Amino acid sequence: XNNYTSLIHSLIEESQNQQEKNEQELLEL
Amino acid sequence: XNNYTSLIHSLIEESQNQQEKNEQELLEL
Amino acid sequence: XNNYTSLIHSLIEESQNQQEKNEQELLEL
Amino acid sequence: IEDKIEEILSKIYHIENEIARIKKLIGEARQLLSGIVQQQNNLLRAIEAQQHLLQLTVWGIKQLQARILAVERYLKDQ
Amino acid sequence: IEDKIEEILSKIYHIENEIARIKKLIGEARQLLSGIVQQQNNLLRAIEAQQHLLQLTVWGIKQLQARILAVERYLKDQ
Amino acid sequence: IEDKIEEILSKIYHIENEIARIKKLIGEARQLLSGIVQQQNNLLRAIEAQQHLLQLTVWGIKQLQARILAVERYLKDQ
Repeated sequence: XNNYTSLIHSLIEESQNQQEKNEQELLEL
Repeated sequence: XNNYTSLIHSLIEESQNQQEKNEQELLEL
Repeated sequence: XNNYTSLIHSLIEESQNQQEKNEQELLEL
Repeated sequence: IEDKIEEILSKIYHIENEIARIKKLIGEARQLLSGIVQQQNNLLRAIEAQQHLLQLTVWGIKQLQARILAVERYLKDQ
Repeated sequence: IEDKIEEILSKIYHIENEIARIKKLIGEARQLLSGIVQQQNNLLRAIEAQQHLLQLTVWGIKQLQARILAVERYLKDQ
Repeated sequence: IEDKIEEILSKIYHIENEIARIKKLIGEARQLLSGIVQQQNNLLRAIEAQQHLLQLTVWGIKQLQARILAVERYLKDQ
């Protein structure tokens, strides 16, 4: 076969803030 | 269940030009 | 339908060393 | 003092020139860095779309398992 | 020599100032570059987790194929 | 004018030194940026391969659905 699916929502959530952050900083350049 | 599959061809197509572009610029460095 | 699955282990393996390397260099910054 | 403050001028000339290109390479390496951050999002978005379509196959496969086992039980009953 | 070595001073002032901000923009573009490398890993990890869940659907679908074909044969036998 | 154009020399020395390392850090942060762009492609390629294998499970699951429903109809007919 929570195993891989709950690990992904995690990665993607976590991979959403960073992408949200990286762009912020990129602007403040 | 065009829904997610036609959205992916889109993302990947779109995610192909950029990768194609980013490398160009990287060279012109 | 080794076809796509053996191509992925490849990409991911290959995509592991680079990520392992990129961070090294990033530190030596 | 004469050609002395001349050597100074030379270093400063070369210098301003060095500080010139660096102010350009950082230009180049800033649109790239920029584009690198927009693709990361595409890839991320692609990864989300994919998972959405993956959370569905797993679903379809779960009902199949049921569909098939009910057929199998039935045939064991007669 | 008087206001001569004055022009020098000016260029040097502006210069140190230019070398100032560049030493800051490279600061900014270094935590970003940094964060860009930590997300690449997340995405990579996500891609691995996904494949793990994908290597499983393919598995489940492979046994279904068997489950169904055995039911179909049986019914062709009577 | 004596130790006056001396202070100039000092600033210029330090300066050339500052412009030295920056010309090196930009070296380091350029192979990295480089490697960052080659991995983005791998990840992208991985994402394509995956989708290819995903477009197939969905296919296999679609025929299963058919395989199973035909078996189910049949058994309802007798």
